[PDB]
Amino acid sequence: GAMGSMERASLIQKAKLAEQAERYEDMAAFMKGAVEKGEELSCEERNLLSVAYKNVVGGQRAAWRVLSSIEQKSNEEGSEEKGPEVREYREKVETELQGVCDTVLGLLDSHLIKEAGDAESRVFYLKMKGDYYRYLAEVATGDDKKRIIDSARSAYQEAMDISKKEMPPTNPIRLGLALNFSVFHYEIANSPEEAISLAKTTFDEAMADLHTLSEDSYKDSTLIMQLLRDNLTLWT
Amino acid sequence: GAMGSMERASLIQKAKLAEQAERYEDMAAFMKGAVEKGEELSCEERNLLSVAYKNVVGGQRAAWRVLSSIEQKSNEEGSEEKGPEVREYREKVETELQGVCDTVLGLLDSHLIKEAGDAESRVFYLKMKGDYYRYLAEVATGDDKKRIIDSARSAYQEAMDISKKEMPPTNPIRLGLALNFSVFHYEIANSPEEAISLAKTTFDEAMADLHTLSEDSYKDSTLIMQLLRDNLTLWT
Amino acid sequence: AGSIPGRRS
Amino acid sequence: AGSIPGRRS
Repeated sequence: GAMGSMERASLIQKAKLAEQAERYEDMAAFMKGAVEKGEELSCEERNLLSVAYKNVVGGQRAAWRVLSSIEQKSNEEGSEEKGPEVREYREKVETELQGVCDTVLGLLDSHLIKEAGDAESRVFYLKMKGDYYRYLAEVATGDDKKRIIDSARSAYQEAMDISKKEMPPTNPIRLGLALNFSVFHYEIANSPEEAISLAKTTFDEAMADLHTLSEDSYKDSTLIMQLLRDNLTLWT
Repeated sequence: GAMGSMERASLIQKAKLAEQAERYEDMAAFMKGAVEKGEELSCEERNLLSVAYKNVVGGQRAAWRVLSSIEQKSNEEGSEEKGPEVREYREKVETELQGVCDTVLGLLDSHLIKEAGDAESRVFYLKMKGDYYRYLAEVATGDDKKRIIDSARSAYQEAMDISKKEMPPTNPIRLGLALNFSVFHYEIANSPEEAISLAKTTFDEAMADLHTLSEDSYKDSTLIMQLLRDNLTLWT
Repeated sequence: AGSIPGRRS
Repeated sequence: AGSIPGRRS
């Protein structure tokens, strides 16, 4: 890999610079290089990996949705035939998005998850696995769509099981996992009632645990609780 | 080139889709492919070329300024030595930015400018030449900095001479050229008085010509006049 | 609905 | 100071 000659610490340092410069493709490449050094990632390093790829795939997802909308309009009654270009370009962006998801999933499988023993690392990576299968499910339309959805579900479920056994209900990783799994249920799995129930129960169990927290931990947890509430307001 | 197999019209169509999707690197690649078909560009196509590369180089310039600022702080009295990484990464972004500028300048030289006979196309391309030499001057520090600055100046001056002879003082191309050449004087050439005088005279000569314009042309011209005024307010 | 934004460290 | 923004067609 092109980062094979760069020191691990230099890759980390440059990932932080790339974030400051809003160079998220660079940030992701630096973090991929750091993962490929083979050592486990610290909490901060896991977060840099996630931020980098979240920004990259976020731009691709936004572009894909714009193009998909144009493509759908072109296939409406009365719409002038414009040739293959919209489909081709949507397919181009889709393939690139799938490539990024495959890259992230590949890092998780080789070998971040299998070396992650602590709940905070293991839940974090399993949540990420669910998230990137979810992004693949957003664009899937073929014979593997059901399997992609099931892969997302399975990763989220394993993360949930660990999080409930090993983390307090206010833990921000646990909360963000629940939030994202609820979005999976609503947007991917056609299960809005499961989505609502999960968000509700998560919010309520966190509320009851806030009294145990410092001021700074309280801020961290309540921020994510508000996202759960925002979704519940949209969905109900 | 990778766009050599795609129809000119399909490249244009996809450049417009890429803009909608905020995929400016794609947009630039599509427009480069269109230029390389060898035909002259229409007014709309010239604007797509410019928007695409302006967005690409804009991201690079913003990143370069962030990194350069960090690098300058690291070289202050009392700053902990952190190794070569900041310089290396600033250099990486700088080299990429220079590559984009060289690509644009190469399209202008082979062969957009030499085929551009009408004032609207020729001034547009010569302004672009000045702009991309200006972006090269922003990062230049070596023995060619003076020549880069002079190349920007010369392109802007040829554009100015044509614009004054062939376009009314409210023409938006003429106005944007004057605006950018004034920025060149202020930011690159260490000539704030020339910058102020040019912006003033441009604004005043445009104001006196507004009475000739339709409502829509008036909106176009006054928008750029306001940019001239904004700079004058900052500079005086 | 929104997932975790997750775009800033 | 600002040059022409130029980032939207």
